[PDB]
Order: sequence, then C-alpha cells, then structure tokens
Amino acid sequence: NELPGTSDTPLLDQIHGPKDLKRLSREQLPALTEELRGEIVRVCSRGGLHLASSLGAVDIITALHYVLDSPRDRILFDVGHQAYAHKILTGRRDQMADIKKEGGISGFTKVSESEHDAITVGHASTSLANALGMALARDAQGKDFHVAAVIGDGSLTGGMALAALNTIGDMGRKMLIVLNDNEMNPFAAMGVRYVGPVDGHNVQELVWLLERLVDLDGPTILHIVTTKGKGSAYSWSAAFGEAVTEWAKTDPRTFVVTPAMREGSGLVEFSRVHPHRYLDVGIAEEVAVTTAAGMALQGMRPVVAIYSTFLQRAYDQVLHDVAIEHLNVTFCIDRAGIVGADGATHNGVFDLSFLRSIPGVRIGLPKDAAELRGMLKYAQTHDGPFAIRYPRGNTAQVPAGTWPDLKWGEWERLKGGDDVVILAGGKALDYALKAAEDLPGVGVVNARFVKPLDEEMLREVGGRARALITVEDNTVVGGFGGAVLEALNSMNLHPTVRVLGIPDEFQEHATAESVHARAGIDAPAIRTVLAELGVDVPI
Amino acid sequence: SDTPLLDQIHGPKDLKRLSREQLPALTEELRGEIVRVCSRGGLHLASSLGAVDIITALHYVLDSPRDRILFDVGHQAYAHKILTGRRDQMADIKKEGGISGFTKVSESEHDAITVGHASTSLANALGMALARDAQGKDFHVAAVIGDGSLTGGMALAALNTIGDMGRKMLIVLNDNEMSISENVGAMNKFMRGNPFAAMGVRYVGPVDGHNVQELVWLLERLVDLDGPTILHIVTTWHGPAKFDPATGEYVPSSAYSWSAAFGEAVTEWAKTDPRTFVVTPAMREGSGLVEFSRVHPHRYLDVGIAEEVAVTTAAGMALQGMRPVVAIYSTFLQRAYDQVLHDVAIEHLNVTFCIDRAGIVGADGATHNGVFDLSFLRSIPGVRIGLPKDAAELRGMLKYAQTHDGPFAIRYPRGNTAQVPAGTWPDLKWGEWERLKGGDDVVILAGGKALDYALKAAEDLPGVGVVNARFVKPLDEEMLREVGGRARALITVEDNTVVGGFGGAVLEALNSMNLHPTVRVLGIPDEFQEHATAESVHARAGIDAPAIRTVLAELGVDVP
Ligand SMILES: Cc1ncc(C[n+]2csc(CCOP(=O)(O)OP(=O)(O)O)c2C)c(N)n1
Ligand SMILES: Cc1ncc(C[n+]2csc(CCOP(=O)(O)OP(=O)(O)O)c2C)c(N)n1
Ligand SMILES: [Ca+2]
Ligand SMILES: [Ca+2]
Ligand SMILES: [Ca+2]
Ligand SMILES: [Ca+2]
Ligand SMILES: [Ca+2]
Ligand SMILES: [Ca+2]
Ligand SMILES: [Mg+2]
Ligand SMILES: [Mg+2]
Ligand SMILES: [Mg+2]
Ligand SMILES: [Mg+2]
Ligand SMILES: [Mg+2]
Repeated sequence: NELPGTSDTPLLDQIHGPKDLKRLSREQLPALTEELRGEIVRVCSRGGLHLASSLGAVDIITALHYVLDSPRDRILFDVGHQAYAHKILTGRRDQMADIKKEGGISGFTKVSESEHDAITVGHASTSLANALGMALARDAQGKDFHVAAVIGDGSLTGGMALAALNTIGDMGRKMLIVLNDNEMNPFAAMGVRYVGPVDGHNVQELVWLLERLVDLDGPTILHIVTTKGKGSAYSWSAAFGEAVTEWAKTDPRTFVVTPAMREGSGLVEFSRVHPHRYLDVGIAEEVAVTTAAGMALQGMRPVVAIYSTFLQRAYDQVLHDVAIEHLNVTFCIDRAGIVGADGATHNGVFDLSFLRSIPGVRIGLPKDAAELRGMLKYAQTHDGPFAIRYPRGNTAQVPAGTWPDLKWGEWERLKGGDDVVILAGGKALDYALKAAEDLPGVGVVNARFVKPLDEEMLREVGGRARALITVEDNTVVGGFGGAVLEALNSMNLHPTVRVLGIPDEFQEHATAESVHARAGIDAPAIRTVLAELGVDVPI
Repeated sequence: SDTPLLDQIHGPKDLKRLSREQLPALTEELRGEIVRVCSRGGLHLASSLGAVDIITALHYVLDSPRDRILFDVGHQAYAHKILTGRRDQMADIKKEGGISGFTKVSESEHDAITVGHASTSLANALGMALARDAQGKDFHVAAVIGDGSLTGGMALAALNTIGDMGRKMLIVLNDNEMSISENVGAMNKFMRGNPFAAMGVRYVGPVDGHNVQELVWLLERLVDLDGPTILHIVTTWHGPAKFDPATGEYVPSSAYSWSAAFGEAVTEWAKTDPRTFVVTPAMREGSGLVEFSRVHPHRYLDVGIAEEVAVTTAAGMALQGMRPVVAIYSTFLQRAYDQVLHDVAIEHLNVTFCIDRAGIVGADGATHNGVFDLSFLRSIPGVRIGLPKDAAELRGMLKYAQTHDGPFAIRYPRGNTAQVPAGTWPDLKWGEWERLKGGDDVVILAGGKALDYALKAAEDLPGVGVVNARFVKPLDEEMLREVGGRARALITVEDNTVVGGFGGAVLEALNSMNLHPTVRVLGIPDEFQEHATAESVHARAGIDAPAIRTVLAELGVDVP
C-alpha cells in the first residue's frame, strides 16, 4: 500500500479478476475508471498501439464486468483492440507491458490466453455472429448466462455484422449488443430493442442501465457515445502511394479504392492530390472489390489497395465479380507475408495460395520500388486482373519518372550458379541473396511472378540443377513451392526441390524475424539447407 | 398469333413505340411466353414471372444499353432476355452453346453484370455510378434486388456506402416474402421504436409490383431525383431403373441424391448426439434438410443467404461446446473463406462442413461450379478434407468429424449414390486411403466422382491399380510413399481445378518424401467452365473414364 501520488493505484492493486471488482461500491467505480485510464497510458504508450480505442472503452468495460459474471457470462469484443481495460480487470495487468511481444499477450482477445476471452478476434465484425452461436448453444443446453457483444460504429457497418444483426432480429433470443459510437437501419435492425444514445463515459449510469437491460427478453442494442482517446524509414506503403499518385497524373482512368485503410496503405497524399479518383468504401473489403469491378465494367482502371489478411474477406468477390469476366482490377496487396506483432489474425501468408487457384489472376512479387512501378504500369495497361503483393517493411526510394518496361511472367537471374538454384521473390529473395553470398555454385533467381511462372527459365534451371530451393513469405501449402512443383511435374522434370516457407500452422504474435527463423526461411536457415544438399560452405 | 405485341419487339426501342395502355397486354404476353418456352430443364419460373411487370416498366422508362440495368442473381431476368433480342434463344437456356440462366456481360450489351452469386448488384451499381460521374456522364444506373439478396452482408454493407456517397442511382427492392400491409406494419413498429434519411437513401413504397402502368408513372418521377433511391415493390415406380432429371439418364431405383443421403445421415446422427446442430444459409431443400428441420426443429438454424453468418454462428456454438454442422454448397462456401480461416481454424473449432454441389454442377455454369474448395480449404491450417465414395463413407466421415477435435470438411457432388440402411456408422480412421483394385505398373489416385471414372477406366487392365484417395487433408502418407516408390506412373483425378488441388497435395507430399514417380494430374483446367452437363465438362476436361483410358494407353498400358 504505497503513498498517495501522481501514479498510485490502490483499487487496481486489489483487483486480480472480476470478482474482486464487485467488492467495490458503485460510487468507487469512477475512481477505478481513472486508475484504468492512468494504467493504460503509462504502460501501452510506446509503439503507439490502439491506445485511443482502449481509453474510449474503459467505462463500458468496467460497467459490463461489474454487472456481468465473466466467465459464466460471455463478453465478446469486436476486433479486440479496445479491450486493454478488459485484460487489466482479468489477471493480465502485469503482462500489458509485453502486449504484442513474443512471450507476452495478444493485442486482441484470444480464447487460449484467458477463460475471460470469449472469441479470438482481429478481423472486424465477427462479434455478432459468434454472439448468436453462443446464445443458440446456451438456449439448447437450457443454460441462463448472459451474452454481451461490444462493437464499434465502424465494425457495425461490416457486411457480416449487419447480416448477423438481421438474423439476431429474426431469432429473437436474449443477448445484449453494446454499440460503441465515437463519431457523434431498418433492413438490418428489425426485431431489435434499441436503447440510447447514452453517455459512454458515465460508469455509474451505465451500471444502472445494464442491470435493467441484461434481464429483458429478445435482443437489445445499447447505443453508447464515447470520445476517442479520453485522457531513414521509406515503407513499401509509401513507395506504392508515390507510384500510384504519379501514375494517376497521366492516367485519368486510374481510381484507387481502399476499405478504410487510407494511412496504412499509404494513400494520404493520393487522397489530397486526386480526391476525384479516390474512394474509401468503409471497412467492407467485399464492397471495395465489387465496386472496383463495377468501375472496370464502365471502362475505368481501378486499383484496390488492401492488406493480404483483409483480402481474405473478398475471395469470392475476386473470383466471381472480377475473374469470371477477366476485368481490369489491379490489387496492390500490402502486409504480404508475416506482419509479426499483430499475430495469427493479421499474418498475410495465404494470398499466393488462394489467388493462384483463381483463373486469370496474375500475381507479382516486386523486389524493389522500380519493379513495383514496372508491375503497376503493366497491370494498368493490360487486360484482366493483376495482384501485386509486398510486405510491411522498407525499400530504397526511387526517382520520380521511374517506369520500367517489365514483361509480366519473366523471371531474372540475380546470381550465377548451376549446382543449386534458389527461386524466391520479395522479402524471401533478400534472404536468398544473403544465404548464397560466398557460394559460387549457388544461383539465385528473382521469381518475381507466381502466376504465370517463367516456364522457360524454370525448364532450363530445373534441367541442370542438382537441386532447387523455393522460398516464400507464404504458407508452403498450395503457394509458390506448389506452383513450382506443378510446373516441373507438367514438364516431367524431377530435380531435388526443398520448399521453404511458413508451415501449415498459425503464427502467433512475434517479430517477423522470429517467425522467419523458426519457419526456416531466413538466410541462416537457407544456408543450412544448402549444406544438407551437399554445397561446401567455406570455413 | 397469341403474341402480336411481342412479335414486333426485338429490343427496348420497339417497346417504347407502345402506348402505356398497351403495356398490361404486353406483360400478359411475356408471362405466357416464359411458361410456353421455359417449362422444362427443372427451371423455376416463379422469380422471372414475378419480375415481368418491373422489367417491362424499367425498359419502357430507361434507355438500355446507355442506361445500365443490374439484376441481382439474374434468375428473375427471363423477361429481360425476351425484351433484348434473345426470345428465340430461350428454348436453349442453360444448354451447352445456348444462353446462360443468369445475365452475362459477354452474352449481350443489355446484361450489365455477370451474376449467379447473390447480393453483388449494389456494389457493382456503385462502381458504375462512380465511373459515370468521373466521366461527366448522366445515364441511369438501376439495380433490381430480391428481399433475400438485400439481407446479404455485401448488399447491406454496399447500401451503407451508397448512402454516404449520395450518388444518383435507383435500387428496385423486389419483395415477394411480405405484402404491402405486412411491410407497412413492420416499418411502423420499427420507427415507433424518416429512418432511411439518416442512412442517406430515399425510401419509396412499398407499391404494387404487378401494376406496370403505375410502376411506369412512379419510375418517371424517381429517375430524375438526386442521390440514391430504393423503390420497394411487392410481387406475388417399383421397377429396378428410374430416369433422373438432374443427370439426364437412367439410374438404379435404389439411388438417391447425395443431399438425401446427408439429410438421412445427419437426421439419424442427431437422435443419439444431442450436441449436433445444423446451420444452413437458406438452402434447406438443396442440402436435403426438410426431414431434419421437421424431426429436430430446435437443432436447425437457417441464417438467410449469409454464408459468412452461418460459419461464424457455427464457430460460436462450437466455442460453447456444441457440435455444429454447416450444410453449404462448395461455390457458396467461397463467400465464407475468411470466416473458415479466421473464426473456425485459428482456435481449431468443432465445425463440420458438409459441402454439397462439390465439383462441376453443369447447367448453372461458371458462377456455380464448386471447383475451388480442394484448393482454398487445403491452405487453411487444421482443416481436414474427406471425399466419400458412397453413403457409407459419408456416414463414417460425419461420425469421425462429429466425435474428434477441430474442423472437418466432407465434399460430395450433385448426383446420386446407393441408399444405405439406417444404423450404417462405419469406424473409419481419418487420413487412411483404401486400395480398391490391384496393380503396380500404373496406379490411379482418386476420390468421390473422380473415383467412379477411375474404376471404370481401369476395368480389364491387370497392371492398373486404383486407390480411393478419400482424404485430401491429411493425405495417406504411408500409402502414397508405398505406391509412389513402387509404381512406374501415378494418375491423380479430381473434380476440382488442377491448380493447388488434390494433384498439388500429392506432388507436395511426394516432394517432401524425395519420391519422383511420373505423375499425370487430371482435373478441371485453370479456366471457368460455361453451362453444359457435368459429363460434357468432364469429357472436355479429360477426367472421365475414356480420357483416363487414353492417358493409360499413352503411358504404354495395353488398352483394347
Ligand atoms: C476485416 C477487417 N478489415 C479491416 C480492419 C482494420 N480495422 C481495425 S480497427 C477497425 C474498425 C473501425 O473502427 P470501430 O469498429 O468503430 O472501432 P474504434 O477504434 O473506433 O473503437 C478497422 C477498420 C480489421 N480489423 N478487420
Ligand atoms: C451468394 C449466394 N448464396 C446463396 C445462393 C443461393 N440462392 C439462389 S437464389 C436464393 C434466394 C434469393 O432470394 P431473393 O433474392 O428474394 O429472390 P427470389 O428467390 O424471391 O426470386 C438463394 C439462397 C446464391 N445464389 N448466392
Ligand atoms: Ca461475389
Ligand atoms: Ca488490367
Ligand atoms: Ca530482378
Ligand atoms: Ca541435366
Ligand atoms: Ca428479384
Ligand atoms: Ca470436430
Ligand atoms: Mg493518485
Ligand atoms: Mg468508432
Ligand atoms: Mg501456432
Ligand atoms: Mg424473395
Ligand atoms: Mg471457359
């Protein structure tokens, strides 16, 4: 029990779980609220994080955990970036300094981290459907516990949230939805008792109101209003932002669509220079891709700027709405491969697998900003869809007016050697060049095209090499290694091949470097495979 | 002639020569035309008959193809094709080399979008409106969307974006689920709890969707107005062999659809497993769940046409200790890719996917061919994939999936399989293949529909082995190693794309074992397959028994 001061927390020191929180009287909850605010700011500041959303949520989370009995009652957080107060109140206060770090805890709720985490989230708008499943399962088991979902105003505009709300209406089952609105319809929300708006920062009035709502029949939306945040490095994103901004100046058919990730995708400058050629469709990736398809049908050259992990939401839209009529949609896919800190919900290691199987979708991996420019120019000037994927990370700035002629599907040899040849693009290529550096028999090819592959160069290298190594910042299942084995098979070439990539296992929050070392795709791990294939490494 | 007005109409220009007072007679001609020419090929006419009046009205008022008319799904657009120069092609609808059952951009300048999957019209319409405004043009964009499609995730999300952008366009909501009075009453209840004004959309109606003259007068007022507008309209044998309409030839009378085999299995299973719960995205009859829904009413959930909701709802049930089954077509499962990966697979949840219409479905074409699931499911960590040869293996796989940890997918085609007795619950080790025919010269690896081709192809060829590759994830590593070491050549056959499918799984597995047999990967090529019979598509793809026999002959097997 330390002295009163600027950063004492007498109440939190006694709270190890929600049961300890219930020992407080309602009148004490405003003081806890301020302790939680102080705790979040003083620990979760460095690295930015989703501090602003968690701060906005402190009072509704305190009230929910005071009124409800987690883990018997299920509190579901949409996305989960707003649940830092939830983790402090559920035995993880001492782990907040390590949030998103290897050996720490997730930046989102994760079922396997705590019995208090009802869903594993990261992708937005899943809380309502999960909530429905838990309510239906509860009713089937004759149990009586409460299901409460906390969803932001942004998340509630997602297709699967609105579709789920409609169903929650039709089903008429007991559940509470807290709409957490920090910005201040009849086809989605019929059958749903609406309550509010109400002050989202009044922890006593929220405890009062929840004790009323929690026991009512059928589904309730509680509309709360919250204040957001109450209390050398040249990125691939920037390289893209600069290339497309430059491109649009001399292509009036170019239109850039983002699903509400303008700053992430590096389109701040693009939004200000070309406001007439910029569309933020909101959070819905499915709307972004089908809208781009409508634009391409009317003679435009749309570019969808989207994270690899988020493009998963639009798989059927790419296949059905773009690929069937071979439409002019270019996909500039950021956060390609392991993103690291954000963990298994955000690691973009599936795009080379799910896009490859779609007829007519070309796939490029640029090694640098000049190749990115070459691919974007090709994509925007040739028929049908193209995907260009690049990681979170940096690359050399490139001079204005850099627009090389790149023949799509052509690989390039970057290092001499015929005994063993490493085939790799993007981040994997930099690993390959490093791994090969002192080995004269070890060739390196920039496999900068996954679809189509360079069949001629693969035939030449496949016919002479004692062994090939494939390296990809993607799952080894049906990805770049699979494409290479399928192309070798159809040529009836049978060289030794080592397929290096992410294993068929979800990768938890850590640095990309850690995931890459344990996956065995980094330069040291490639150097180990070369030795295993009988390459004489220098002493 | 029974159709004197229609006889002079070869396009929307001809339609506009009629006085409004002649339009009612024209809608009666169009209804009689659709019944006269499309009463076969198991075509459902209800949707297209219900839409005759609005489609006549839209073509009379708008200027197609300058004005863009977008049909959601496209199954309601028969009158559209009749009014846009395709009257004499309607006899060949869904037939190989005939017109599509849906609108298709390549078929006609009057078909604004290629559709089949629901709920895509609004986002496509937004795109066309935004391109129109960028180009300084002023043509009309109209989307026609059913009440069912409108409650789809991408439709509800699109309408939010449409409201925010405030761009000029007309959404026609074709509601055949509720009357005008039922709709008004529901809306009165809700806003007592304009509501569309905050969303940024003008709501007009509901009005009578069968009054072609009143629809014309109302549209003429709406097409001028700024911003997005919703017009809510309201519309109305005991012998040993039997002919199967679906497959277009004779089958044993003991043969029923895979759908019926699944419905019978899950209905029986749920009697002794109280944790089993079936979830369908509004395909009760298609997935064979009529009987299930009647016998187990409190273990049956229809979520409407929201595949993403069906999968994530099942995840919630699994997290609460239940054993949910998602009954879903392969093609519609594509909508739930992220939900399978993110909501089911990351925490390895107890969701069983029973996937109907797996492989080529035929008549419904490129938008419906379930030819990608062995590729897209396989790259998801922890998702097991089984291909049952018969109703017994389907039961063994469903029992395995419902009693073991994590997600399982069971995929089966449109088509028939032998009826099997109640209480058929074999014990099957997930991941174990079965040798069905001896031979070590050339071995065919195949599951499900491909397996039937393989066994037919290998008849009276003594050196040709056949393995039931009834598991795609995991593969049978032990049996593939043995066959891959001993066989001169392998043939893989899959009712799936050759890209990243079963053939790919086999080549990945052989590579990690450092085995180098000759392998012929047979399957659907990396190209969309247009409407035709499955048998026609399979013959041209090279996966039927004669195509397999030709590959065996090329590999130097003695084939009669
Ligand atoms: C499928 C998906 N697409 C995009 C994102 C990126 N994203 C993370 S937070 C968020 C939600 C928008 O804000 P809101 O739900 O209102 O939450 P707030 O931060 O305002 O509390 C978005 C777009 C995501 N998590 N999931
Ligand atoms: C994405 C998708 N999921 C499922 C289906 C299957 N399906 C075909 S039409 C339909 C019903 C659509 O209802 P509505 O739009 O009201 O049209 P109506 O049946 O009344 O003509 C369904 C579920 C589909 N076509 N697309
Ligand atoms: Ca689609
Ligand atoms: Ca193009
Ligand atoms: Ca290069
Ligand atoms: Ca050689
Ligand atoms: Ca309709
Ligand atoms: Ca299971
Ligand atoms: Mg103090
Ligand atoms: Mg918000
Ligand atoms: Mg893991
Ligand atoms: Mg309907
Ligand atoms: Mg084709």
